[PDB]
Amino acid sequence: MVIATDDLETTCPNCNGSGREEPEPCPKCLGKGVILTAQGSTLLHFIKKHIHE
Amino acid sequence: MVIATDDLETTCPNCNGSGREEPEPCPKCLGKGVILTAQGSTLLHFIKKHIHE
Amino acid sequence: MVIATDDLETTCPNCNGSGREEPEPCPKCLGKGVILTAQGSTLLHFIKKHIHE
Amino acid sequence: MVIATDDLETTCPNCNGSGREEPEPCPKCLGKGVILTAQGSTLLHFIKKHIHE
Amino acid sequence: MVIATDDLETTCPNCNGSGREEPEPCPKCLGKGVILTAQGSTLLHFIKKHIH
Amino acid sequence: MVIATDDLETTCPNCNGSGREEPEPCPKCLGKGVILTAQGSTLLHFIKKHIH
Amino acid sequence: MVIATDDLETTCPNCNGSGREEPEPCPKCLGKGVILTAQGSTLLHFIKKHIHE
Amino acid sequence: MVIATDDLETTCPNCNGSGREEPEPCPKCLGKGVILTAQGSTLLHFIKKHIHE
Amino acid sequence: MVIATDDLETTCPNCNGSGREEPEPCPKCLGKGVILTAQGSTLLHFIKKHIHE
Amino acid sequence: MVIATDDLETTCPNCNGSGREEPEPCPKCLGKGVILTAQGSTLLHFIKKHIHE
Amino acid sequence: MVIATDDLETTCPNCNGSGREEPEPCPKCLGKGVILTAQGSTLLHFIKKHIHE
Amino acid sequence: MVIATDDLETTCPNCNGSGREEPEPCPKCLGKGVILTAQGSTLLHFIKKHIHE
Ligand SMILES: [Mg+2]
Ligand SMILES: [Mg+2]
Ligand SMILES: [Mg+2]
Ligand SMILES: [Mg+2]
Ligand SMILES: [Zn+2]
Ligand SMILES: [Zn+2]
Ligand SMILES: [Zn+2]
Ligand SMILES: [Zn+2]
Ligand SMILES: [Zn+2]
Ligand SMILES: [Zn+2]
Ligand SMILES: [Zn+2]
Ligand SMILES: [Zn+2]
Ligand SMILES: [Zn+2]
Ligand SMILES: [Zn+2]
Ligand SMILES: [Zn+2]
Ligand SMILES: [Zn+2]
Repeated sequence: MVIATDDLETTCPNCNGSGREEPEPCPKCLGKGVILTAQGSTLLHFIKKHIHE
Repeated sequence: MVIATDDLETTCPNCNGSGREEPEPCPKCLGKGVILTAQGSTLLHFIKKHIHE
Repeated sequence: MVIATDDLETTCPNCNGSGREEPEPCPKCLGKGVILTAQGSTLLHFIKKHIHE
Repeated sequence: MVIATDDLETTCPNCNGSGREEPEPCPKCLGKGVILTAQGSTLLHFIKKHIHE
Repeated sequence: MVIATDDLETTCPNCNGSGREEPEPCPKCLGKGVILTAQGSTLLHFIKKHIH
Repeated sequence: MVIATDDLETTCPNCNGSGREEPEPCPKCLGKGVILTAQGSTLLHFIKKHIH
Repeated sequence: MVIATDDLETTCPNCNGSGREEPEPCPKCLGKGVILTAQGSTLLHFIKKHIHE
Repeated sequence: MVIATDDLETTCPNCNGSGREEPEPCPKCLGKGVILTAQGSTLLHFIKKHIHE
Repeated sequence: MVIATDDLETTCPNCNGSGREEPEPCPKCLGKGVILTAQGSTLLHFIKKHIHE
Repeated sequence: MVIATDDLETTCPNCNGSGREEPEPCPKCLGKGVILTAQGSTLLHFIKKHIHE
Repeated sequence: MVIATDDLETTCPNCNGSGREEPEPCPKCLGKGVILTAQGSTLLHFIKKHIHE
Repeated sequence: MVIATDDLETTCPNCNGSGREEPEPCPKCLGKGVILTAQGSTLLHFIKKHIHE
């Protein structure tokens, strides 16, 4: 596909994808275990802005 | 355009697009008359995950 | 219980519950690992229609 | 099924399902063409109460 | 004011404002005790339509 | 009614109300077939801002 | 009706309906005043899961 | 226009519209720089009450 | 408790907590009967900013 | 980048990006200062439809 | 930190943290596997109350 | 106050607060110009989990 999951987000380098920084959620990915790429950021920012929610 | 509607969703095979399994909504598409493609699924999963809402 | 979880949803036969079709989310269940039954669809459609979000 | 759509909602008596009272939407069903039954009201009230959203 | 509360909603005729039909919520107002006026309905429909 | 639906929104001139630009939704009204008036925009902006 | 309010929830034993624990809200029902039954939990879990919102 | 923006909200007295109270947001307007009029408060209450969300 | 309810909100000075200014909602607390403290404003602004809704 | 921001939206021709038609929000972009392209419209319509918001 | 996850929630005493009471979700934690502390209940109630959503 | 804005979020080191990486939004702060501290991440994760909407 033109836009795959790996084109949108990548494994968070702080927690290595666990989403944790025990005993708290990893602050770099907020527990998701992934961070956004530029393309993922661009799409997410557009959506949030026009739907707000 | 790079991503058209037909790249995101296609006619549901169970209701042939009516979104209905009278007198109830079609269980496969939840009343939408369409089902997602792999590309549509990938994009929707990404958005819901990061916006949560 | 008049309506149990298995009256509302059932394991997705394609990913067998993992919600995955590596490296993407499973297109059938949108990564949830389950598909709706007719009863689950009737209730969810009603709720969404009258609440919306 | 245990709970069918007709157990949850019925045709709005003020517009007969058109959802309209020209040139405005029908005030009794808010344009949906349907009103709730006692069962529908009971379930929806419970869901909105515990999710609000 | 131009549009006051009573211009938007009015006491539910079924429960008289209790929002109840013991031991269940009133089916006509969904437990709110009030129903929409034509003006209230017009405004609410517009908002939901464009905000969802 | 102080504010009617026609005071809030009007027919989208691009799709002439269809909401479509087959095989895609009309980019101007997002498939609604209507666009906002000044009054509708004033109210919607207010609500969105304070509720989100 | 097949599913009545009392089938979904019952009065809270920590606050007995009040929902308060002056000066704070009751933690057991989060100021709701009631606690879900198994059937209420099952339905609410299902709805939240599929609507997220 | 029967209802203009100034009929719904007015510049906040405390922050004079900046929406700030360094280094924090202004507590009277919640950082918005405006406060509601009676009419705005009336409409917003009605909307939140019927849409909640 | 490091942060109690009275640390986040206080009774409204205009309606004395009733949340009413018959026949309308109190324009200062939007019918809540309370107003935010600085701490409450800072927390609410942060949450709404990163979730939005 | 397969889809850039300029591929999704463009400066509003009425307010030239200010989002204002003083003293009111611009009616063409609802104060956002931008309007959707066909591609942005296609994507937003899809998202709202399958999430609703 | 001032307010740690442990200060906000604790392991559900009923399901011992799995969030399950097979084949259903645990009715005490609603499938979350944790319950709220007094501090957690206070913050959550404040946020729900003022975001209404 | 016990928890100040800077206890919750800090300037994004990628865009230094602009929230931009022209001609796109900054991928590290998603255009907000700030990133979360450990405490902010802990609070947000909590609210989202127990409200997620
Ligand atoms: Mg919902
Ligand atoms: Mg809303
Ligand atoms: Mg929220
Ligand atoms: Mg959304
Ligand atoms: Zn991480
Ligand atoms: Zn179908
Ligand atoms: Zn699957
Ligand atoms: Zn009707
Ligand atoms: Zn009633
Ligand atoms: Zn159009
Ligand atoms: Zn209680
Ligand atoms: Zn202010
Ligand atoms: Zn007040
Ligand atoms: Zn404009
Ligand atoms: Zn449990
Ligand atoms: Zn940045």
